[PDB]
Parts: sequence; structure tokens; C-alpha cells
Amino acid sequence: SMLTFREVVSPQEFKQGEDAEVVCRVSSSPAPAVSWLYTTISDNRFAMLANNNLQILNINKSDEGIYRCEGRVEARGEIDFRDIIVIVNVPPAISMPQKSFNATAERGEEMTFSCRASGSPEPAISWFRNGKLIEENEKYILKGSNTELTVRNIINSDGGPYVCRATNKAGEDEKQAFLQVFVQ
Repeated sequence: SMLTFREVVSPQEFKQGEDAEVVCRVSSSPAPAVSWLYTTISDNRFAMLANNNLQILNINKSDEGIYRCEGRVEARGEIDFRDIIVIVNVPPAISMPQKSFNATAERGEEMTFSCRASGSPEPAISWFRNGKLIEENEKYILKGSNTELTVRNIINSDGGPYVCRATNKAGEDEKQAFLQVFVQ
């Protein structure tokens, strides 16, 4: 008969752009009246479903926060609540402002490619050459959480594309830069 919150998982994670359903399973006898707070909610994308869950259409990163599921046994003036942390994951999106680079072979030249990514959780950035993971050594320098790849001692075989990939639990992005190598 008393308010029981059987399922109020926190946090609950959702992918940006999905129609999120925030789950709150609360029971009592008589059945509970349920309201959601974040102060009461009054937005066009927000609505309570028949099962009392909170729907957030087209959920956005900015919707992230603490939402309160409140149950009331109105017959007995009993009111209880649980707070649920809503997290919004955002797939990576790479910024690679320059995609075309030139260098001249066999002059000791180096070139740095830049790749930054937005996303949540923080995307891991890796570079690939011919589909193979590039690791730091005498030829390749990686700086700034792998956002800057430097190719050292450029020769002809360094010409062609280099790919940066940005990955998190919500997705992956990739962009391709090309190095043109001239003969002296």
C-alpha cells in the first residue's frame, strides 16, 4: 500500500536526437499519482506516458540534468520522490579545417595534420595510414591528445591520404587529409 519505487535507475543515458523515455516505476495502493520535476515541467518535447515515464522528444545535450519523479498516494496525503540523473551522449563530430597539404620530398620537411572532435563522452582520436593505426615513433609525432599528427622527414612514399578517426560509445566520425609530395 505504501509508495515503493521499484525502478528508478540513475543515471539513465540517452543518445542525442532520440525520443528519450526516462523510466520511473513507482507503485502503491491506491495507485500513485506521478509528476515529473526539473520545478514542474512545461515544454513541448516533454510529456508523461501512460506508464508514468517521462518522454523527451528529440533529446538534446542541454536536456542533461536531474529529473525528479514524484509519487503521491493522494488518498493518504503521502508524497515521496526519487531523483534521476539524465545523461545525453553525443556522437563524435570531427573538425579538420585543412584537408590538403603540400611538401617537397627529401628536404627534411615535416608537416602537421590537425583533427579535433566534439562529443560526449570525450571522443578518443586515432590516426590511420593505409588502414593501419599510426603510433608515435621517429617518423610520426602525436601531440595534444592525438589531435596533431606530425609526419617527419617527408619523402615521396609519405604522399597520399591520412585518416583521423574519433570514437565514443555513441558513434564514430572520420576525416581524410591528403599530403601532396613534390620532387625538388
